[PDB]
Amino acid sequence: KVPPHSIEAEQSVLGGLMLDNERWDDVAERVVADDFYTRPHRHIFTEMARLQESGSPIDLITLAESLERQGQLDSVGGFAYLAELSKNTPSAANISAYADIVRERAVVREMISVANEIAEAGFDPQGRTSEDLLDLAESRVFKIAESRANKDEGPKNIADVLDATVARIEQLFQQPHDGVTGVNTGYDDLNKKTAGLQPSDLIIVAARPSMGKTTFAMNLVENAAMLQDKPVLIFSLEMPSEQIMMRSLASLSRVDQTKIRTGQLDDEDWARISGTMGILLEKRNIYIDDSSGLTPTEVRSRARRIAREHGGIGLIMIDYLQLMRVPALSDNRTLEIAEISRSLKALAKELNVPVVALSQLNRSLEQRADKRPVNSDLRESGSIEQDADLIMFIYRDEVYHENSDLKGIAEIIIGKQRNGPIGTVRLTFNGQWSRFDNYA
Amino acid sequence: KVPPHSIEAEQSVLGGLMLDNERWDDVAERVVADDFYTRPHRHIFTEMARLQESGSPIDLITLAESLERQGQLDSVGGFAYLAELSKNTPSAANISAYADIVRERAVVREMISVANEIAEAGFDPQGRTSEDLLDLAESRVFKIAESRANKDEGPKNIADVLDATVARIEQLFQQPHDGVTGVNTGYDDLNKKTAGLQPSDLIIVAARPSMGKTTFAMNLVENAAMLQDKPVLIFSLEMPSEQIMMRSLASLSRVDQTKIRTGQLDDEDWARISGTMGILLEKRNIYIDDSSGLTPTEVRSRARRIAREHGGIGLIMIDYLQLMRVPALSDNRTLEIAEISRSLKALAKELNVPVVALSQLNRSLEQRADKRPVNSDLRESGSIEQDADLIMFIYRDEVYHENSDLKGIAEIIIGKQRNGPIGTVRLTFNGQWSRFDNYAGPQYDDE
Amino acid sequence: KVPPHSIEAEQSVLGGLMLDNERWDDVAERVVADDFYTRPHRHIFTEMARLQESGSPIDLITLAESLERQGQLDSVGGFAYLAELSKNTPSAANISAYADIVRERAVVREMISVANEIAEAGFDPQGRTSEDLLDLAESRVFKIAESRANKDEGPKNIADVLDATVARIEQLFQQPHDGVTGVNTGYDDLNKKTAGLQPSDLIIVAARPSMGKTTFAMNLVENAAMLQDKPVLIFSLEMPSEQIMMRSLASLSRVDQTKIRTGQLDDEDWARISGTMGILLEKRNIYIDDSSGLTPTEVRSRARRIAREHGGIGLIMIDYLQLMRVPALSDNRTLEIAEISRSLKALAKELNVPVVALSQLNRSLEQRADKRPVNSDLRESGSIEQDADLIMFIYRDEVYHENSDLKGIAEIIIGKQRNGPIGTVRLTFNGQWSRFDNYA
Amino acid sequence: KVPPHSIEAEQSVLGGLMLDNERWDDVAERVVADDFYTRPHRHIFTEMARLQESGSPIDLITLAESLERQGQLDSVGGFAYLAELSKNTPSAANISAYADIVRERAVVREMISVANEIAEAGFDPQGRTSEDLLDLAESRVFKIAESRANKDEGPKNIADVLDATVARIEQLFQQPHDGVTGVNTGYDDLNKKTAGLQPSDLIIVAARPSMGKTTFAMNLVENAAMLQDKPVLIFSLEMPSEQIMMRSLASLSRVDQTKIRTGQLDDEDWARISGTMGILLEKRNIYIDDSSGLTPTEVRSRARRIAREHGGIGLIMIDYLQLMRVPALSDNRTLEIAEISRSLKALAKELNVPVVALSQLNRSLEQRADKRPVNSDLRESGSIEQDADLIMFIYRDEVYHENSDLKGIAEIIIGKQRNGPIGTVRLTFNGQWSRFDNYAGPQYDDE
DNA sequence: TTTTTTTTTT
Ligand SMILES: Nc1ncnc2c1ncn2[C@@H]1O[C@H](COP(=O)(O)OP(=O)(O)NP(=O)(O)O)[C@@H](O)[C@H]1O
Ligand SMILES: Nc1ncnc2c1ncn2[C@@H]1O[C@H](COP(=O)(O)OP(=O)(O)NP(=O)(O)O)[C@@H](O)[C@H]1O
Ligand SMILES: [Mg+2]
Ligand SMILES: [Mg+2]
Repeated sequence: KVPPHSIEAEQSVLGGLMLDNERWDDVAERVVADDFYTRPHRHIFTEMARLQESGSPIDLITLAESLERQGQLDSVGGFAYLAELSKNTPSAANISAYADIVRERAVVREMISVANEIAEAGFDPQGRTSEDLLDLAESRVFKIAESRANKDEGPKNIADVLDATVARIEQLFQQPHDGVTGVNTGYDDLNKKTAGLQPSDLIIVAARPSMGKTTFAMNLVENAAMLQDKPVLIFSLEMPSEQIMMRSLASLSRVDQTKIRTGQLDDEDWARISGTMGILLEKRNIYIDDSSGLTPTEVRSRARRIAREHGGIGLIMIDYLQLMRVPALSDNRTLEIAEISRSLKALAKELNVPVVALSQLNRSLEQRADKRPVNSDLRESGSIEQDADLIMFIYRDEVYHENSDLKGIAEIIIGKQRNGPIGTVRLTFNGQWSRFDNYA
Repeated sequence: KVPPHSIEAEQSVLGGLMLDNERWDDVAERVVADDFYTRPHRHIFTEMARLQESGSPIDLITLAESLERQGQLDSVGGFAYLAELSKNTPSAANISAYADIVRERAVVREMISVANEIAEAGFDPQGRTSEDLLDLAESRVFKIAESRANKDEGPKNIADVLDATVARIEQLFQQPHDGVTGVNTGYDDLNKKTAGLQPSDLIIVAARPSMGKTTFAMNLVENAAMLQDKPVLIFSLEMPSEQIMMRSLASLSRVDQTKIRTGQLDDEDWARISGTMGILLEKRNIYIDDSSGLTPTEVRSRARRIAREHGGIGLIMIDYLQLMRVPALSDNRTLEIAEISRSLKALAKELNVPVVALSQLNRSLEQRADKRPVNSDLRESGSIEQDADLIMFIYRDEVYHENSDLKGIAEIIIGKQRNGPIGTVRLTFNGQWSRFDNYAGPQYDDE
Repeated sequence: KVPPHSIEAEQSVLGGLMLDNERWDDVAERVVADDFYTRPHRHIFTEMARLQESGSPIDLITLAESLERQGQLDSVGGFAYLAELSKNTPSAANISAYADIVRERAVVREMISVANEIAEAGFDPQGRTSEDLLDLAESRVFKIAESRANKDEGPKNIADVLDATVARIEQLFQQPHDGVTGVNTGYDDLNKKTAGLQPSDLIIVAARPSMGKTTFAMNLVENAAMLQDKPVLIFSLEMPSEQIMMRSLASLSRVDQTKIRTGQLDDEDWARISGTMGILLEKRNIYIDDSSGLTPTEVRSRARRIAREHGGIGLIMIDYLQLMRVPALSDNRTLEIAEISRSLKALAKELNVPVVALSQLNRSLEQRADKRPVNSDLRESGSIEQDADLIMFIYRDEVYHENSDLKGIAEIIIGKQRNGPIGTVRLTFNGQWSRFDNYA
Repeated sequence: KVPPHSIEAEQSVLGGLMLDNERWDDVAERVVADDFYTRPHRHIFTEMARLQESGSPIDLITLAESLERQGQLDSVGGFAYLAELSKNTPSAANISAYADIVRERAVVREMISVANEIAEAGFDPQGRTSEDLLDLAESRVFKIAESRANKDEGPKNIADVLDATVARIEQLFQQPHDGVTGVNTGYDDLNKKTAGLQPSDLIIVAARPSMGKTTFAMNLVENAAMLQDKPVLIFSLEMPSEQIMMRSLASLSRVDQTKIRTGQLDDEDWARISGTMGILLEKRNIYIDDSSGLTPTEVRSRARRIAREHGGIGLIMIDYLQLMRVPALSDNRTLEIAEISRSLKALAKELNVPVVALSQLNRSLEQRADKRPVNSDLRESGSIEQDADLIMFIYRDEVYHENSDLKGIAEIIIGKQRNGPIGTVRLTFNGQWSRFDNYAGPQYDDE
């Protein structure tokens, strides 16, 4: 089959570049040398780009001279071909439209070539599984989507930013929320400082092991799921889904987790758990993935799948950042952490969803006399601090000091809040129920 | 070209369904009639599904009669073809694998057809823009992804987790395990907090040298072996198997370890040891691999081999983690510890067996005024605290303080317990027999 | 000529694997894919290994499907060939013997190929010397012998452990060895505790070179040689043959080493040296072969070479164990010393020789406040604290402390001892003649 | 194929034996009749051996008569063939090399025949197991190695090493004659441990920049030149010969080098320098080559040239090895350093002269709290430690620490000494004259 | 070789 191309549009673009050099910027922004169908056209555009990068004006004589210097004058068709191309183009008024048509043709041919590669891989598995071929096809499709999504980037005037800002301000003012700007946390004090879980925010609640960090994250997930209808997504890499469900049942029904774990439960608590399960089946918005060692690309694919199937995602829960595995940057832990944080922040900005990702800390907290967590106390910190916008720290003096009077009191200390002042929220922790409640 | 198909696997599936009707459910869950390459095979599977939904058993005569009544007997090839299909298939033991093969072939053919459609759309835009074709291709790829490893495998859901949780809770309530849901530790106090050795748990018993850490681990192994029939696996990397067995005989027969080490044993203790050996040969559930510096891959291979041979593994014993060596991450000890911990937790989740991994402590324990071991006092903890769920620390103030009143009292402090609160279980240690027993003295409070 | 192969045995093995999957472990232990003569059989066994490692049962249909997915179904002969192979094999009862025959054929073909390579090297020297050709031939034959190895590990049954333990108990109790059990060490305290130089043992003394450790090993060699005529071997990496000989003469003759080195002409020392060398000639088992810069695999090869020469090794003296520095592990010496110790223990079990090494510690022995050889004084601790079966540490406080607390009671502290009580073994040392005596 | 042989070398050997009978001993020691490829050559060598053992001189006529009496004259080719063999050989000066070539050819032919036998045994096991064939191959290769056992050998056995022991005792009886066994260093303490500069020794004196390494090397050169008459050779690659001469004049005349460099010198020090120059012109045993970037081949050629012209070389000075450049191994510095060290060691063994080869250090020394240099601290270490025998390191704590009490005290620490115990030689450094002298202060007992 | 920045531990 003949590949879809428009050689006449390429000739018009090249002739307009020969005539006009001010509209060269539009052509350079729109298309590249690879977008031209014929290889001589690619060479011509490459020579034009090299001349314009040097600051030389784009004319027939200098272009032919440069092609002869590189020996490419004879390969492209000769100087007579260049003169014919210069003659053919009347004007460059619609050269942007011609470049758009050329880019359309190039994208279509790229899609056709990728489809041919997919068909070849299908006919020749070469020992690959179906999942590998599916992942390769999805990767190629996303590569084409990224290649087409390149015209969005561009420096815009302050007027457009002002119009978007005043439109958003009018939208916010016309929509009554009573302090609930983001997803409702279920805690009154948290809904005053943070004013809800804002979308496209990296929520970092890092704490020590056996501090109720997973428990508090689960409580936040439960409160959000009860206070919203948008489906949530849980990635419990470390904790099994069975333990997560047991903790959820203990927290929501206010029943001791020990009796649930042993299974020694009375029929009244059984009925309470049954009612909680009925409420959950009424919601059916929770999807817990217990797989561990997942790259952020897989997490992004799963999030896109759930958002496409279920109409967006209310919340994305991550077990903690120190359990995520990237084969590419597995050599250095800090580089891996930075890449994971960057990918998760890009995903959160992409789908406009608050992502609750926990983390661990460092031993220096125990080294300090005061065991209040700081930014440097975070395990492999820095890029975590930079990429995230809402970082909190769980503090429990009851754990450190047996004589502490803060027993039951958990201090969620906001390590970082870009929009708004940071603080410390006191809550009531029930170890038996594993329930975090508003402290009176 | 020729579409990728496996007619032989389809014939094997059809013959196995004609022979075996109990494995129909796996075939129905895995594949449908559309997964069959040939249209007669689609007809055959459709008729099989129709007969099975009616409750009719799947045999040759009833299927032939049903195809004759619908007139599809000649469409599928005839009764002789069906008889040939029934004859060719030897057994239906691997019919699940054949169904997986058919599903793979159908998925690849679907992918090829979708690629052909996308190429046709590319060559013929039909007025659609690039964005329209891209969205169509994305929709087709998403449909294929929804037709392969979709929620039928259950990657992430709520209702399935609820059903599994309520089934487990009902099973635990009906089971008269009486507190000990996991593998029995042989210690009543330990069976109250930890509720026995739960499967897929990384058990960390950390102690200073000469604290009877390996002694207590072997006591737990002996208690589990006497309280279960599932075979255990011991990796005595640090100590030789001779010393381990001598300590085991001293603990079980309650004979002085020094006398055994000198060999000067009377005939009464000799008869007690012989009876213990007879009990062990009755069990024969203990396999000790005293190879040192083992990679976790070798340990995983040995565990899979033993589980295949002896029908699972009850317990996995590891003799202190810093002896285990990973040549890939031998450059940095913390990376080695993290890799070992991750691989051991993956193995514990894989085979559903409680892994008892011992560990050492830090020198900061001597530096602090209170010598009770904490999580940070672990010898290069790192991911040890994160991956494990049953971290414990042996405390012997008798060793630290000569004037301590806790002589024989060894305090096992639970550093981390994910499910349940933490505490301190005191036990009676007998250094002569090297025996840890339940403390029957005054019940001190876990402060 | 036709290479020696048994295709029928290969067909029987493949058909038995198709019939029986339980005996797959025996075939995997016995042979590999390379042992199959024909390349299609190699591909078939490779596909079988890939299927069984995935957990899939090995049958005809799945194997054919996997070969078709990899495209190797047409290469091996087609599905009909596989069906014929499955049909031909009656049973898998004797598949172990068939696999042994296949392994024998593969080893014989390997030997034939190696002989052809040696003949080619002989015909075309390519500038190599005859010594190079001989070393290459020895290396090739050693590689064949190493490839002719078998299973070395495995979780032992409880019955075997019980038998070994009761044998050890009977050895400790019944046997009236009265101190010495193996080769006599010479030191009375070492005679009691270490029970002599036990064959197939790893005795590593960790101290400073030319600081009493070298003469300690020399006295060990002398005492071993005075009570047996078994050929002992010298592998001193510290001092040459002449200097070691001078040290040995000074130690045995009780003559000041200043007179041994700097010639003080007298007939009393000459008569003592004459008597010493007469006793040495009476023993007639000291074969000098000291060198520098080797690996314990080379030491094992030389042990086999000496066993070919004479047969039986009484003692190997490894002076300056830190002179085998591998540049890859020269910085962190702990792992290198651990690997060397493990290979030396393997060599000791191989030829039944009490392998004794002289590990070098750090300068902190004279610098740290803890003058005794503790983990700070040990070379990055690690392999000096553990691994080695007999890690003796020479606390010679004479060198460490100017006003020594140990003069004639210098402590041979044993960190780990398989047979004998650990502790500080105080021994007398004569600095004048470089002679280590035995303190009561 | 054709077996590898050199008939021409055999003919040269036979002709040289026919001409020269004094070199028969070397031929008998090296080769036998079996090393001759042709059977007539074997017969000829057998007759030659029989005649020489009988005491008969080896000439053409007597050998022809001896072959005629045994009837082997016709078997070897006749008298004309023997006359041709006697005619063809010009001289027997290189008959030892010809015998070595013949022995090499015989060894290769024996190896080929053994390989043929082993391949024949491999193709036809004749009931032998794989272990039997392996042991047979090992025995055959060991027999080939045993054919040259007296040639390829290392340390000797008990009786031979005892004879070497008593011989060395008799030799070291003569050792207390001067104390210095090699070239006198001029330093009493250095002449105790090292016993002077031993010939065929690679002396690596490595230090930090501006540590007096070149200064101390020049002091050693001056001491050797004043204590010997054999000519020395200096390769001042780093510094020009002008600075070298200024340092030499400052050291020998004990005048400040700063005043010499500025030229502001009094007439008394001028007369001292003139007397020193008169002493040097009396000696005239110093030859400096200040060219930089020189290959070891050029250095070896110049050394052989000087040894031929001036009757050997007393000392070879190299101004630090990393300045030496090899165009072939310029891609990798470590390979270049190893090649340079190997070539210099080969040259030192060739001419039997101690070579003064300086070296630089690494920056890991300043990283360490104790700045005492070690063997691994050497710049591009490894092969340097292997090839050299007299490695020393200069330590000056006065440079590192301003409050150090070792001002003027420079410690030469021996890192490697194959023949002798290593130690720390303290010296007194005079920066003004740049003079290294024996440390006359209180001796420090090295802890 | 060089050169940065993170954890852990002694
Ligand atoms: N039945 C119970 N009674 C009392 N306390 C309990 C009970 N069950 C759980 N807990 C407590 O709940 C907390 C669980 O904390 P958790 O969030 O699991 O730690 P974590 O930080 O998430 N683990 P990790 O993220 O891997 O470091 C601990 O403080 C337990 O003591
Ligand atoms: N007139 C002087 N007065 C005092 N000190 C001096 C004088 N002249 C030289 N020095 C010292 O002498 C030393 C010169 O040593 P020198 O041997 O040239 O260094 P180097 O080892 O060759 N450098 P490098 O080759 O990079 O290792 C330095 O410590 C100078 O400070
Ligand atoms: Mg958690
Ligand atoms: Mg210099």
